[PDB]
Amino acid sequence: IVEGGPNVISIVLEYLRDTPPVPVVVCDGSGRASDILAFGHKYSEEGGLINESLRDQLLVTIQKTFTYTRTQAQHLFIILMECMKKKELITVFRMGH
Amino acid sequence: MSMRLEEVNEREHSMKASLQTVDIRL
Repeated sequence: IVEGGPNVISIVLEYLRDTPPVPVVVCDGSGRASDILAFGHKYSEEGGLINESLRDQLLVTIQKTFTYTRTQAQHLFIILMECMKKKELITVFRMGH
Repeated sequence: MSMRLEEVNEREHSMKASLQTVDIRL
């Protein structure tokens, strides 16, 4: 995965739910959707649970990077929980050798 | 310079989220 839109969020939810579990190596720094997945895994408690200030900051980044209105941002936060659930398949390529 | 400028950009990560959160608050 690099950068991507909300379409790659639904693609990640598809490929995660595929069994055999195709691991989603999400490359960082490219930004936009991979930055929602990246800042999710950067501050991930357990699976799709991330905290309140980071979830409504993510609502701002879905309302700006995706321009999805706040209800649809909570919708892609529900899909954020559903995708981030398999952090063992998410592999953050945070460069910064 | 490597550890100190590692500190500056990683701490302005907090400042970049701070201005964006105040934008939601305004």
